[PDB]
Amino acid sequence: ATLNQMHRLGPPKRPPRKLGPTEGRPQLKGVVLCTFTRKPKKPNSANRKCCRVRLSTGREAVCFIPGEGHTLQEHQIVLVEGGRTQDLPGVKLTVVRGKYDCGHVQKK
Amino acid sequence: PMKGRFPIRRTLQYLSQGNVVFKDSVKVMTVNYNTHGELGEGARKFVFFNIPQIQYKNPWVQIMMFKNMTPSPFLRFYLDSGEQVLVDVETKSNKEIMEHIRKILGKNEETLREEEEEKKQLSHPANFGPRKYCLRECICEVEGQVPCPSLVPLPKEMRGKYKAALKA
Amino acid sequence: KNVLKIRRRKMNHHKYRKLVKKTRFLRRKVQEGRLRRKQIKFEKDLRRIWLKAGLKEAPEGWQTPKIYLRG
Amino acid sequence: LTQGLFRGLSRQETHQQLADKKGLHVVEIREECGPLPIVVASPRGPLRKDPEPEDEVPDVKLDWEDVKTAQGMKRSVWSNLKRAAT
RNA sequence: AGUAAACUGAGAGUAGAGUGCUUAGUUGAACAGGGCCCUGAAGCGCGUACACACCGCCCGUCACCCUCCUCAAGUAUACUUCAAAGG
RNA sequence: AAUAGGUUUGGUCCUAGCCUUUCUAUUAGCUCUUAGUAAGAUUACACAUGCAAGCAUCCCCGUUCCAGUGAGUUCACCCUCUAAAUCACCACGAUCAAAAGGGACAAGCAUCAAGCACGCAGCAAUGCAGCUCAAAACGCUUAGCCUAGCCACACCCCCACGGGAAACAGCAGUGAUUAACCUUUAGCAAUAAACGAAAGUUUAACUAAGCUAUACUAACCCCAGGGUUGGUCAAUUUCGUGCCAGCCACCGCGGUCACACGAUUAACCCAAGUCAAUAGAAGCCGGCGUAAAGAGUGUUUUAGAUCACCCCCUCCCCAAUAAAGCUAAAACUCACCUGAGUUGUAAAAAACUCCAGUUGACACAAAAUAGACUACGAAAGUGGCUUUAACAUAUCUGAACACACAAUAGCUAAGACCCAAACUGGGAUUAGAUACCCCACUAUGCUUAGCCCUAAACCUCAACAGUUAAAUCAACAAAACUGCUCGCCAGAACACUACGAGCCACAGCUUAAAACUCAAAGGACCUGGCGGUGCUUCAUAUCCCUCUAGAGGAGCCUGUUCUGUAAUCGAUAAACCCCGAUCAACCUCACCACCUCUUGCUCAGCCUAUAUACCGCCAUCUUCAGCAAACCCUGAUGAAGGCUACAAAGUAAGCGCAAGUACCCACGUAAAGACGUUAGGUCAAGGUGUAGCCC
Ligand code: FES
Ligand SMILES: [K+]
Ligand SMILES: [K+]
Ligand SMILES: [K+]
Ligand SMILES: [K+]
Ligand SMILES: [K+]
Ligand SMILES: [K+]
Ligand SMILES: [K+]
Ligand SMILES: [K+]
Ligand SMILES: [K+]
Ligand SMILES: [K+]
Ligand SMILES: [K+]
Ligand SMILES: [K+]
Ligand SMILES: [K+]
Ligand SMILES: [K+]
Ligand SMILES: [K+]
Ligand SMILES: [K+]
Ligand SMILES: [Mg+2]
Ligand SMILES: [Mg+2]
Ligand SMILES: [Mg+2]
Ligand SMILES: [Mg+2]
Ligand SMILES: [Mg+2]
Ligand SMILES: [Mg+2]
Ligand SMILES: [Mg+2]
Ligand SMILES: [Mg+2]
Ligand SMILES: [Mg+2]
Ligand SMILES: [Mg+2]
Ligand SMILES: [Mg+2]
Ligand SMILES: [Mg+2]
Ligand SMILES: [Mg+2]
Ligand SMILES: [Mg+2]
Ligand SMILES: [Mg+2]
Ligand SMILES: [Mg+2]
Ligand SMILES: [Mg+2]
Ligand SMILES: [Mg+2]
Ligand SMILES: [Mg+2]
Ligand SMILES: [Mg+2]
Ligand SMILES: [Mg+2]
Ligand SMILES: [Mg+2]
Ligand SMILES: [Mg+2]
Ligand SMILES: [Mg+2]
Ligand SMILES: [Mg+2]
Ligand SMILES: [Mg+2]
Ligand SMILES: [Mg+2]
Ligand SMILES: [Mg+2]
Ligand SMILES: [Mg+2]
Ligand SMILES: [Mg+2]
Ligand SMILES: [Mg+2]
Ligand SMILES: [Mg+2]
Ligand SMILES: [Mg+2]
Ligand SMILES: [Mg+2]
Ligand SMILES: [Mg+2]
Ligand SMILES: [Mg+2]
Ligand SMILES: [Mg+2]
Ligand SMILES: [Mg+2]
Ligand SMILES: [Mg+2]
Ligand SMILES: [Mg+2]
Ligand SMILES: [Mg+2]
Ligand SMILES: [Mg+2]
Ligand SMILES: [Mg+2]
Ligand SMILES: [Mg+2]
Ligand SMILES: [Mg+2]
Ligand SMILES: [Mg+2]
Ligand SMILES: [Mg+2]
Repeated sequence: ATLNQMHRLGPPKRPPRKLGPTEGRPQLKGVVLCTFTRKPKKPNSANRKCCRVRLSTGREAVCFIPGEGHTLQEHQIVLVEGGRTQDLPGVKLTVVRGKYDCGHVQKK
Repeated sequence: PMKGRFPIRRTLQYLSQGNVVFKDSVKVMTVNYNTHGELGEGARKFVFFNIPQIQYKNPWVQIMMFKNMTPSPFLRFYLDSGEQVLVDVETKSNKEIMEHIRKILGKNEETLREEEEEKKQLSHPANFGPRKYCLRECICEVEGQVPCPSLVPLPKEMRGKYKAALKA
Repeated sequence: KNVLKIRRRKMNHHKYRKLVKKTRFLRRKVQEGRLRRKQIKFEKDLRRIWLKAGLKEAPEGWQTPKIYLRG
Repeated sequence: LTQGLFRGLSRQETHQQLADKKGLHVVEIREECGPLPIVVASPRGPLRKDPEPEDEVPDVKLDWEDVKTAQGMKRSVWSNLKRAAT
């Protein structure tokens, strides 16, 4: 562009940064509604343990439960953080192991 | 690279190299020049090279240009008293034009030196405060004085935690 | 150059024209409803003008025309 | 990158080549040595008598990154970082 | 081309066992020119979205699922505005 | 974004997004010794209790400050003028600083484009009709700010007479709420403020303490944790698991040797912390033939540019445009004569048979040859003839929207109609054929009058001015650049879409997003494969025809598949099928049933699995002639490529072919036949890796 055009348009404007599933917050509190397993997209194969929670913001979302084995049940409290599960399309939240009702993974 | 011919003009270093600082009386400076003609060449280079430097040193003086309104180029200054100063610039180079207006309406090197000195009186070296305004923030920075407790813990005798303990 | 970008646009346009043809009676009822609300929103704007200026009724002899009808 | 680097480094003009091409002294000015003029190259042939023309304003093309850095307008968290001796 | 065709013998392996296999010999032909749809090849080209390489890649309808969005009848709720005025 | 790095492909180059490495803050997990210092609700939600403003011979003064908060939000800055206040009292003053006047002053959205009284003159009466706005008015949304500090607010109704109602956004503290969590301490000794003439008095300001790894500094005989260890990126042993369980920021890992999962061992990094999540820091002088981008055409405005004076060489004519008139060839129709068929083609059917051929008369349709020309017009467009009118501008640039145009298709109305022809009907093809092929006919193509406003409207290359030298240049395409201006672009897809707005448009056009999603998409090349791919030349028992004897039909022999049986295995398109077998009544034998043995013919054994771990021996192209180390050169030193004999960048050991040898020759037949192809065949010739069985 010419100098006249650059002067007329002004400095560039960054697109307003989009908030993720945590709405720009480190963690969110949630209530477990149901548990289930999801199949990852190809070429991965597994039954990844997930759950649907009602976030403290009123929104419902699916969350991945990391680690080997969990004991989450309906009406239990969990803390969810960011970070997508790479091979689970649409799953963008992760339960924090060792907080509220979700305990740490049992050794071996 | 930077756009346009002579991109040096669009640098802060070049703009600060102007030596024309108008007296407080100058309020308006009109420039009448012609786009073509060998005798108006110095006036065109003056508009091309020097007008930015003049405006930079005199931000509150109105500068307005006019093209091909008369047969010859000229400058005209309007002073606060109502006086008008006509300067014929036909045949002169842009450097001779800058030296001319500096002589008749520019502040001399003496008047400018004094103004710079009166500014230095605003930042007294002995004052303490934020780095934006002062050299040192606290007297504890002066060698020989009691240093800041954040770096050198004070003796227990100079601390209220133990003055009140002994007294109480 | 191949025409793969054209082909994507080709199918998009084909499916859109077919969708419009399949629902042209519903869309005609929706369009009619929008033009009515559009006429009402225009009448409110003019009424806001003479009410905020102190008048109690429209200027003498004024009738807001229907500027969105096919006629 | 490699081929371009060797092209640029092989096509550079030394100070002696500059002195011979223009028939003038190449004088170096160092801020650590003050105003002392240091002659780094002199023409082997005859020495010109007419000074090099002093254009009031050079029509050289500038790099915006160099100008933006000299004006303190260059802001980058990755520039001027501390690194191991290279 | 001593080829095909026909005829005859021997051998390997078994205790014995093939209309199979290996091998020697006898009699002993016909046609051999033209062509490139098909199978395939060579040279020189062209095209290519295939590279797991055409048994490729690939497009849309419908069904079945989770995510988001839009339209929308009727109705309800909330919010905004008024005096920045007149007698 | 940097000194950069990883990731698009079979491969290369280009472009490009995403991510990595750095530095902070908050929160979470696990962990945590001391001292000093700094800092310290998520919430303008609701608040129990205590305290936070007095002073003083009464009047007054103060409680309008300080302290708090960030809801709202261009009242903060400069100038002019001028109050209150200080200088005991006047200060024609200074200082400080309101109100008023002038100027300046956040972000995003133009899909907020018009606002609707927003001006001026006059002493007045009243007159004029103006004022703001794409250089962004008006409007919506977001946000305390330009931090020695400033602004704003003080439960709400902008305000606070009044009303709702009964107030911690003062300190400490509590409830609710949030990922977010300090004591219901002391003292007016210092400083500051209020009051007093003053000694002084008061103060949750403040000062000195309490609590907390949030940070900084320092230290400690004993006392270290957290996270990582496939690559980016510093660092893994042994087991378990077996596309399961699980893992990653990106690319990816896991299907029986997992440095990527879990445990364990060791190592690496930082360290009283560690680093999971989140947020921030870090970004316009680059581009627009083919990657996103020159938006169909021209003109001008406000303006911008220096390409305007100087200083100059393509005026007129050829297929611009509008109007009116005209017609040569070919059709249609009609008429006479003649024929009995005409049409359709790879081949048929349907169709017509007032049909066909010759001859004559005969267009509101379309314009051979010229044209191997390259002209005209702004573009769209324009190539039969004649005439009239006629092709802007003595600087350039200048619009999705203003102004005027804009192929084809299409709409409205009235006409013409040879031919063509969506649709439709009939015929045929096909598994089907709503197509491709044949026939018929309509809208439509034409004229007139109005609309509609689109195109691969692309020569995908903006206008004007200039250059051919330098670095000529990623690739391809149509060589590379400079000055100047306008337009436009910023990962892919969503999307020529939704919504808004405008429009003679009502299934339309123009303008044109977002959410959800992915880590690529894309451009140009290289090699290979493939092509119902072109040309040229071929196959010599050979692809087709030609020659001879056969197979395919019958019976029998024999293999295989199926079926059957308690009852092997292997081969199994060419390249399996009288094949491993130059050979099964027992044996062979590896199978089935029953019975028996346990250091066993063997310093055991296994015809158990895996030929997709292999050696060994082979099939196959091969009824081939190629393979290739080591070099050299070309392509800007990219993937890659390397020949022309009147020769132009290739030289090549070795291997194969060849040559030799066997058989009756030098002929023929054998034998030979590389590198590679089919993870081709064989673990059941034998051997053997891995795994498995051992009364
Ligand atoms: S800064 Fe001076 S005593 Fe702390
Ligand atoms: K996998
Ligand atoms: K499908
Ligand atoms: K990259
Ligand atoms: K008092
Ligand atoms: K305050
Ligand atoms: K605020
Ligand atoms: K208020
Ligand atoms: K005190
Ligand atoms: K922590
Ligand atoms: K013609
Ligand atoms: K277009
Ligand atoms: K084109
Ligand atoms: K090819
Ligand atoms: K083998
Ligand atoms: K074997
Ligand atoms: K084996
Ligand atoms: Mg990944
Ligand atoms: Mg092509
Ligand atoms: Mg699509
Ligand atoms: Mg790959
Ligand atoms: Mg807030
Ligand atoms: Mg006063
Ligand atoms: Mg004021
Ligand atoms: Mg605009
Ligand atoms: Mg919209
Ligand atoms: Mg505004
Ligand atoms: Mg706010
Ligand atoms: Mg309150
Ligand atoms: Mg209030
Ligand atoms: Mg409090
Ligand atoms: Mg905190
Ligand atoms: Mg107290
Ligand atoms: Mg404290
Ligand atoms: Mg293992
Ligand atoms: Mg591990
Ligand atoms: Mg493009
Ligand atoms: Mg022709
Ligand atoms: Mg123009
Ligand atoms: Mg525009
Ligand atoms: Mg357009
Ligand atoms: Mg048109
Ligand atoms: Mg028409
Ligand atoms: Mg017809
Ligand atoms: Mg018709
Ligand atoms: Mg006509
Ligand atoms: Mg065209
Ligand atoms: Mg233009
Ligand atoms: Mg995009
Ligand atoms: Mg379109
Ligand atoms: Mg549309
Ligand atoms: Mg719409
Ligand atoms: Mg038979
Ligand atoms: Mg068998
Ligand atoms: Mg088998
Ligand atoms: Mg097998
Ligand atoms: Mg037996
Ligand atoms: Mg037997
Ligand atoms: Mg056995
Ligand atoms: Mg094999
Ligand atoms: Mg021989
Ligand atoms: Mg042989
Ligand atoms: Mg040989
Ligand atoms: Mg195999």
